[PDB]
Amino acid sequence: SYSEIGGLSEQIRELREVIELPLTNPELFQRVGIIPPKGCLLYGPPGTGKTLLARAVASQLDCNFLKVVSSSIVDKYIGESARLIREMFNYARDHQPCIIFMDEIDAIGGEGTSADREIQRTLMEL
Amino acid sequence: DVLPPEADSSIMMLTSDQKPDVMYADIGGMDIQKQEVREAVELPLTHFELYKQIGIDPPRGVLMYGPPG
Amino acid sequence: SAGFDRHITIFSPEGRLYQVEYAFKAINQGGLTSVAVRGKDCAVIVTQKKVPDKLLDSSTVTHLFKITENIGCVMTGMTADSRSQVQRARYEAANWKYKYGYEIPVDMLCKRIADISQVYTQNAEMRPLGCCMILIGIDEEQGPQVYKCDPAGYYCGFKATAAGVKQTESTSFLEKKVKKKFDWTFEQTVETAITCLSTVLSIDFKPSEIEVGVVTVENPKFRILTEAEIDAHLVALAE
Amino acid sequence: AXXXXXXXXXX
Amino acid sequence: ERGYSFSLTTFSPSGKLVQIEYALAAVAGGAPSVGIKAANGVVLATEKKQKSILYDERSVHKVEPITKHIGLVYSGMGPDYRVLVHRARKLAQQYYLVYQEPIPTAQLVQRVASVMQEYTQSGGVRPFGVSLLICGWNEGRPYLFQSDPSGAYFAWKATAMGKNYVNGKTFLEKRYNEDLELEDAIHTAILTLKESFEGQMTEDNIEVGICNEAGFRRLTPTEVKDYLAAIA
Amino acid sequence: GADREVQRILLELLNQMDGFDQNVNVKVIMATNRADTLDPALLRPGRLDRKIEFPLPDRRQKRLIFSTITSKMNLSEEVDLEDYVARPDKISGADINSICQESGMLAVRENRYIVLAKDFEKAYKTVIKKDEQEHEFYK
Amino acid sequence: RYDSRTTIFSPEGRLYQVEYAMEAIGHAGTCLGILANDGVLLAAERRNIHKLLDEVFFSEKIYKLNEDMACSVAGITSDANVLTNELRLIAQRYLLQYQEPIPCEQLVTALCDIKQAYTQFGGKRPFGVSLLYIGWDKHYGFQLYQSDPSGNYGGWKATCIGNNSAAAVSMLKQDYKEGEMTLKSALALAIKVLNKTMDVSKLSAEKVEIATLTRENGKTVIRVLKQKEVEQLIKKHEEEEAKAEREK
Amino acid sequence: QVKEQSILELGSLLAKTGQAAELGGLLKYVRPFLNSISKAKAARLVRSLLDLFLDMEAATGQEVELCLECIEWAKSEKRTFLRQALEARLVSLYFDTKRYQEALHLGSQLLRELKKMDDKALLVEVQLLESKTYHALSNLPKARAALTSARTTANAIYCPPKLQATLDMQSGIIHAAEEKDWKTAYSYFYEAFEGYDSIDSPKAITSLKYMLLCKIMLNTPEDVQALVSGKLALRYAGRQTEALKCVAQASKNRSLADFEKALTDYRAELRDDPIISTHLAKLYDNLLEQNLIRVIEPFSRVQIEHISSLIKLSKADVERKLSQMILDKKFHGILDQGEGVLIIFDEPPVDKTYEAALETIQNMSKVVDSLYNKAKKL
Ligand SMILES: Nc1ncnc2c1ncn2[C@@H]1O[C@H](COP(=O)(O)OP(=O)(O)O)[C@@H](O)[C@H]1O
Repeated sequence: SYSEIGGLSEQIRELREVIELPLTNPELFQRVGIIPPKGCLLYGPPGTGKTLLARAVASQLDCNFLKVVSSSIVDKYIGESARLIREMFNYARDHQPCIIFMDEIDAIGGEGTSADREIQRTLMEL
Repeated sequence: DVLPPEADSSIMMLTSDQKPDVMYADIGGMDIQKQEVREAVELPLTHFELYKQIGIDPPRGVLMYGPPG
Repeated sequence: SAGFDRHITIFSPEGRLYQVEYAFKAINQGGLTSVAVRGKDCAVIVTQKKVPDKLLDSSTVTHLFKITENIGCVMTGMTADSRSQVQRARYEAANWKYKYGYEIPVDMLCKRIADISQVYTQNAEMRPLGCCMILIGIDEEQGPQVYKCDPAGYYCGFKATAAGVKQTESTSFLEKKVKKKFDWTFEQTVETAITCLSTVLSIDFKPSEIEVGVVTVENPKFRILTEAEIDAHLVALAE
Repeated sequence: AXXXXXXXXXX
Repeated sequence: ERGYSFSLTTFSPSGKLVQIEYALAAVAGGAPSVGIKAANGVVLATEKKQKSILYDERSVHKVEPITKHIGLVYSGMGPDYRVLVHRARKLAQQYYLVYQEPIPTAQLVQRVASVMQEYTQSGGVRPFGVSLLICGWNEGRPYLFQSDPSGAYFAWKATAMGKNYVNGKTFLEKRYNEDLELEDAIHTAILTLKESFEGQMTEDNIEVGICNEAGFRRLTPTEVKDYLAAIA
Repeated sequence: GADREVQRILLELLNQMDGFDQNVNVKVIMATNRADTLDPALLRPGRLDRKIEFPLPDRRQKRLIFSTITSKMNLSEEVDLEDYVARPDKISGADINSICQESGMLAVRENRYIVLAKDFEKAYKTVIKKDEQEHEFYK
Repeated sequence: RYDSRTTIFSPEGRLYQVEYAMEAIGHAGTCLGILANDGVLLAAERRNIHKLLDEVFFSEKIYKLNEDMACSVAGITSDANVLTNELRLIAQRYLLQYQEPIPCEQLVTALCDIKQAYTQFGGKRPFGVSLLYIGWDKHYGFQLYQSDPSGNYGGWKATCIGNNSAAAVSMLKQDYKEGEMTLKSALALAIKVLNKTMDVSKLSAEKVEIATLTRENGKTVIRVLKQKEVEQLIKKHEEEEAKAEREK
Repeated sequence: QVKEQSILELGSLLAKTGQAAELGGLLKYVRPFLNSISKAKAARLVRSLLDLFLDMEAATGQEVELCLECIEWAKSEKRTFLRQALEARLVSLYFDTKRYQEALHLGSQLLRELKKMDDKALLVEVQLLESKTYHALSNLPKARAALTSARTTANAIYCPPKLQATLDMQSGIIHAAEEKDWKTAYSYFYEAFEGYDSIDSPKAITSLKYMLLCKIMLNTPEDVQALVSGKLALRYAGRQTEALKCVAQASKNRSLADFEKALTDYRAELRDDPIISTHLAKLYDNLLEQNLIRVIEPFSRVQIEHISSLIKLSKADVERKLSQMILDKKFHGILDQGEGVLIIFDEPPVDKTYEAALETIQNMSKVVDSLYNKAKKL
């Protein structure tokens, strides 16, 4: 339950907005004519419980949740890193709707080496 | 028997149900750019008689470059 | 975005000195925040004094230092480096007065302090000082003045500034404040600094949880409001 | 660094 | 050139001292300044836009004097500007005490540039990442020089460093007639900045100095406001 | 063995576009955000013939852009889109879609079913203050 | 790879940095000095000739070292200033110490040692500047000296450095003239060589720069011909060019 | 110097007094004075003297004559900058006087010389006058290249705000005559408007009127209300802005009679601006079709008299418009005059089978021929 995460009333309230709304009452977004908002970037000190809030949101909506440890997706061999991201979104098309929770995203988003542009390619794929 | 080949979507050949749904009037402005693209990737398929009437083989590639967004 | 970084003297390809950049991110490692608000004739600096022990000699846990009889400074960032920056400043002013016949205007004291920090950014000898300084002083012909010198040596004249972990909201709060122009009375300024620090953190600000400095045009001397006064001020803020 | 890799085929 | 980018004392295989170039990137990504030499004098402009209202716009001035007849405008790392100016005023001064005449703007840049080149000959000192525009009126002919972090000093008639510099130059070559006068020149200089300054040209947002026959002087907020009002 | 396999891709790209096996009626559209890093062989009139450029919308394309994103949005009659299309800031196309998609999201939060002029200004200051971080010392 | 420091010897014995440096001269402007009795000339190219660029010096590539010594430059701008600064200071010291003009060659050796000395002690970047010297002395009269970034110098009768050095040097050979090198012939060839060496045709007068050194009544006037005379010079070559087409 | 200033003033007051003979005489009298003054000062002086002279409404026929005499006069003294100046104004005068072929020819001469010469500031001005003259001549595909010539040369010059307005207004007319894209037609008008607005020029109103027209023609007669009040439109708010306002409601309410009331209520506001007439007339001539079809949709035979009552148009007006609509294959029907009825009906297909047979017959007709040739071999 949202209640189980503690002291994030405002933050939990916000993340409800962007994530929950387009999935449950799309009419509101299509009534005003704006495409449903998609995506929430939760930044904070490690262990604060970013994942849980992102996990409760799945539990309330009863929508499938896919968790990707973003740092892991950046494997050494070339083009594997873009591919894991590609399979994630391609997996989503098959199973809808799924909160794609990417863990620390600093790795893939945020220069002159073969490997220094593989990070560049993976961002472009994302 | 010679069964019909199968190359419908091997590399994501846009199916009749994957049309992006963005009409030309929906794109805003880009008056000059749209015509240049509309002159190498759209027009030749339809009006190929016009291209061959002037003796120029229709341009085959377009490279849209510019600031992101 | 790590860049060549590992050396302060080697430019990143985009023209960004990453090592200098990391300096500021070291600035908030102190875990505290200081706010300076310039009023009609006063400047008030409020800091966070979070003494995490019953054994700490509370008298010496201060972030506020007195650079000179008319200029007071607060450090936000690494205590060790902030101490050196304080000590280097004091000489810089004393050399200023001894060299030109008058007290160094608060304007330059950040300039010379900034200039010292800037050469540590070129000549890869000294690791940069990881602390921002705020100089407050009643300057003749220019009223109370406030300045904030950063690790890279950038100083500016601030109607109000705050450096620390919650800088973005502290400045946004102040930015909201200064705009609805009002008669910034000494009581108003001291109140404004306390509210700014309070709102960002969401704390009650017990009497001893902060160290508010005050400098006024009427009595151009650096003073640190004694714990009795902050309570009086704090109760005034409530009502 | 970035390493391209070949591959065999266990029949 | 991939591994030779870092050290400023190691030629790349193509004979390219990359580090100087990357420093020039820091200039090409700085506050826009514009310079125009009108047959009556030299006009310089730069945008002094702060990040919030909390700043005191009059605190730090970019368009600055060196002597009574020379001034500077910079587009790059600020603090690296100040170290440049001081060695500029001292150098402008060290010329006066020795020769007793105001330093010709050609010499000052020849020695304000030679100051720059000093830091680009050894490892352990970063290049001065601030291109400089120097205006002066000496020997009855307006002067506008640009000294770079690379140590090369030009003789620009009218240019603009900083963000969106390519566009600024294109506006010049368009609205720059070698036969203007200082009065018209100020309007052109402001307009060149207007092509990039993202906002209203408030009198505490653009700082302009005029290098005329009498000497250089950082325009007071009002007079610019008189100028800015006219242009708008 | 890595920059070599990125180069084996560009060359395989070059060889099919204009190579010994000429194809009939296969047009190639390519989009890039840099336009100079591209290999000179892939910009030579024959493979990528028309190098269309998409420059940041001027004070005019911004108007047309605003009129198409909003012409579906419910705008309260007091929203003069010409008040925001004149501001000199060099907003890009996503930013105009942004300044509009989030503009309505501000209205949606307050449960109001009509985007008001107040939000657009609240929206208009969020999609353009992109410095934020900076560091003040690069200027 | 052994190109990290200017003092590291490659296994074959090549100071790579010096090869990298002197090879760097290629990116620079073209300067040439032709064979000439009773004179010798330098012709440079103003690579950057944009419009908004106010011309204040008129001699961006030709410097006067001593009262009878002129040297061009082809390389780094910053290093060019410091070498031209060190060159003059060396020449004037010789005049002060011996009350006699520095006899050309000892000027090049003085600078060449300074340039070479950088190629020996570590931590100093090899001067990436070659520079033509012309002048006169009481010892051998008009001389031409070609300095290199690697310090090695050498007397020359006609040479070009920088952009398209190969094209200029060969042609200066192809029509190379020995003995019969009067100044007028030198001028015609000098602009003649720049015509093809300089990619942009028409050798527009302002886009070229000729400085000549002559011994007049024992005064050694070092001249930097103004645009007007270049226009007629370009015209003089221009008129001669048309007459050659008659072959067809 | 002192002699230069006064003669500027005398013409202005004289222009106010309209002593064209005195002004024209002054212009010819100031001719020796023009020699006594600088080429730059005289140019703008003669310009202002000529502009002021041509400004006066005393159209006595010497305007073309004087400009020709001014054109020759510059020819003798060799004041090429001025002669390109009088010519530039002369092309402008011709266009306003309806004398087009002459306007194009002289301008075509001006473009011949200007192209190689300097003063690209005049190339855009003259290149525009050809662009707008080519529109009146009805040569639209040649105006599109003409204007893009001014906008392929405007990008390389200063383009003052006044000129930047003209290169727009003429660039919204040419997107309007093509009747293909309006949103682009409207965009240029709005940009054209703001340019004139700033300079406080009288033609900024023509900018606004066309903007409303672009909105009206785009099937959006509701947006007209907004702009007609707007923020920069209130200052201009008058009859002209009201003229388009009444038409807009006419299309929104779709009342051919109402539209006709507007076209008659306001004659010098819609019928005197040919861009507003040609385009608006096409509207009413189209609003009638879309309304005729809606009325006839139910009926299968309706007295031509009755359709007149619904559309609120005279039987003759609907008698014709029906005739052209049937003729042009708009709707499938027929007008019988002896019963005063329009016989609506459905067109049956072209029964492809018979078309494949007729084509096949010719096919086999050709084969039977080739059989002949085999028969000749015997
Ligand atoms: N603020 C919190 N509220 C509730 N549970 C929390 C909180 N912080 C951590 N937890 C606990 O830790 C886990 C969630 O931490 P996690 O979301 O992975 O942290 P982060 O993503 O910030 O690194 C759960 O077991 C949860 O019960």
